[PDB]
Amino acid sequence: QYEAKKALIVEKQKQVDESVVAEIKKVPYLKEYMASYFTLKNGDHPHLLKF
Amino acid sequence: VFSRFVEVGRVVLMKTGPFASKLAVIVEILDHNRVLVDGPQAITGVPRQVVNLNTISLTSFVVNKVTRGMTHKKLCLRFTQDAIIKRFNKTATGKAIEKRILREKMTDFDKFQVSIINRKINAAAKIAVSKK
Amino acid sequence: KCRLHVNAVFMGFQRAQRNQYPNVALLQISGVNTKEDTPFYIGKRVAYVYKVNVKKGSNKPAIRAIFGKIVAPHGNHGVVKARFLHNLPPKAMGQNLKVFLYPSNI
Amino acid sequence: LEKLRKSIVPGAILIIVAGKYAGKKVVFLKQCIKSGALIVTGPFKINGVPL
Amino acid sequence: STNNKVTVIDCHGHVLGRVASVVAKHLLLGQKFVLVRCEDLQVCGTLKMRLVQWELYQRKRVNTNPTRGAFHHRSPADMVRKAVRGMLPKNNYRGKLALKNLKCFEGCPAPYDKMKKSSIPEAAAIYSFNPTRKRTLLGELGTAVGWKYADVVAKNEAERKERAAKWYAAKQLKQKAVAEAKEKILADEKYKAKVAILKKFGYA
RNA sequence: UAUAUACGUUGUAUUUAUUAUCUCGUGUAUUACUCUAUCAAAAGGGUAGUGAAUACUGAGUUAACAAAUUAAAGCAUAA
RNA sequence: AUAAACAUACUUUGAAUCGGCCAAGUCUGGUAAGCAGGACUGGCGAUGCGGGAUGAACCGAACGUCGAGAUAAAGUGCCAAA
Repeated sequence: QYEAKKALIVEKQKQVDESVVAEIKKVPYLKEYMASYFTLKNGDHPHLLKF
Repeated sequence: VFSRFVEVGRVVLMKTGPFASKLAVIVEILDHNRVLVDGPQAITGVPRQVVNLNTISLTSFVVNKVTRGMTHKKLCLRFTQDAIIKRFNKTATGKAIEKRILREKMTDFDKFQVSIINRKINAAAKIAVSKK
Repeated sequence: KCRLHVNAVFMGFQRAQRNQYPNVALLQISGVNTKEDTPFYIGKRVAYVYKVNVKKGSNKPAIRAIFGKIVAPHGNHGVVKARFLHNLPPKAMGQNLKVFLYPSNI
Repeated sequence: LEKLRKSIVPGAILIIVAGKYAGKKVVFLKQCIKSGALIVTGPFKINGVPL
Repeated sequence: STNNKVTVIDCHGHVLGRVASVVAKHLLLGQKFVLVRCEDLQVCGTLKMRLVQWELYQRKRVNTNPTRGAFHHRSPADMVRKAVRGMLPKNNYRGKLALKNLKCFEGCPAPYDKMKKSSIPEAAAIYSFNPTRKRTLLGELGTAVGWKYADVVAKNEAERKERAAKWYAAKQLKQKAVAEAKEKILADEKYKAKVAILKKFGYA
């Protein structure tokens, strides 16, 4: 039940996202970068990784 | 016959130590195990020092008219005459060193683009080869 | 979904020729070959995650884990010391452990 | 109030490496001055991670 | 995680005891090992020196009952298994489980001939040996002490080389054509946006 | 391995290299991919067809809390 | 010079013991002995622990129950931590 009532206010506050969504699409490949999960592939050692 | 020798004037590449992947020139041979390398400190940054041969690798360049105990003043003059820096950058080792410097300054986002692009290009290049 | 851990092998307990101290476990992290690459992992989280075949009438979880921290290196070859909430079972020697990326300092 | 790291600044893109949304990427807005935690929106139109 | 894969070590151009020491340590680290061509391993000393060492080994035998005594296996794959077993814990479950993950075969059998092969730089003969130090292959020593299947392995290996010689020849033709098709894509006019990223990071 | 010449192609093996999910859009091409048929075969085989994945190459929906390996009992028939 | 007040000086009453053995930049008898007998000291007996694979005496070091660290002898291919 609580999720049902809290949903209308949780959704509303996502008006914050309207600026950041538009600015994400401006940079090429940034939109795909943000949606995908971050993973450690083969050969990426955390002590050598710069983010 | 062997092509690369440990001699005076032979340009060597440091493999380990604080000056790894830096160019150097042999200026005097102490014995079979040690040589004196003075890859111009004003150019490459490797000071005149004694190095065991196990910690360097010979290249295909020999500086002309380099004699035993050649001074750093004159060695720098002959080092830039043969354009060892220009020529070395065109070799497989020269590009291998440059690539490693390029890769070590890649963040997560840059590695993300390459993996996406390289996967598509490699897959596209596989599609373009017919099977008959 | 994604990999956010590094396989560390439970090498054994901190020991001597004839004694053994199960308070500290020695892990060999994958990709760490020298003690000079160890400072990154000092303070990181480590979990020994194991599977137990529970019965249907039992409410115990099927997947359990023991959590701990990397505290110090052990020798010049990238082996580290880890302390866990409960000492690891010596039947898990040679098994893989998860080294996480938190507590993050980046 | 926890002192933030120098790298965490408003607008920086973070990577969550623990918890429910592990591996996801979020946008840092500001710090919760009443709790010291980071207020992040992994823009729901993109990540599916809410405020 | 779990290590379900097999590390295949090509025992060609390696030293018997240095291979065994590295494998016996990693067998205790949960890894699964297969040592193909455990007959091409090298040991120090000429054949005459090795045969004398074998004779000393063959002497150890229970006097009152040789069937209880030491069993002296002649197969090179069993020569390596004896070496590896000596570097593993004795008479405990830890050392039995470690040895259950190891196999040599005298050649490359059906599943392991199309797997990725590994090398142990510590155990390479070209590193740890003076070139003029005379060595012996485990196969050559095995035949001198009574290994009957030396020429069966040679026949099976000869077939394996000739099958891989045409697989590699065919695969090379495909890779050369793919590399050319990749050069037309990289130099294509429409792919400029993607290639620019590749060159900027040194991938093109 | 003192390896024809040339190059030294440097500088992280396994575990551990897929851009979240689903739907929408048309054909081609590719595959140590799956299955069927056939010729063969102690083959990462050939031929034909089919599907799957990917590129050309799109677009859209959704996510907010939650959740995301064997146990217990029998003896009719058959070898 | 240095140290020394839970210092120093003791008094009474009493136990057990006086088969010893080992080491050695020592000695005597003996060809010699894991032999016999001695001078000085340290030990074992009475003593576990870390090391020398094993060992009464060797080396390090002497022990209430524990935690974390720097260490000693000695070690760092595997068994076995490095």
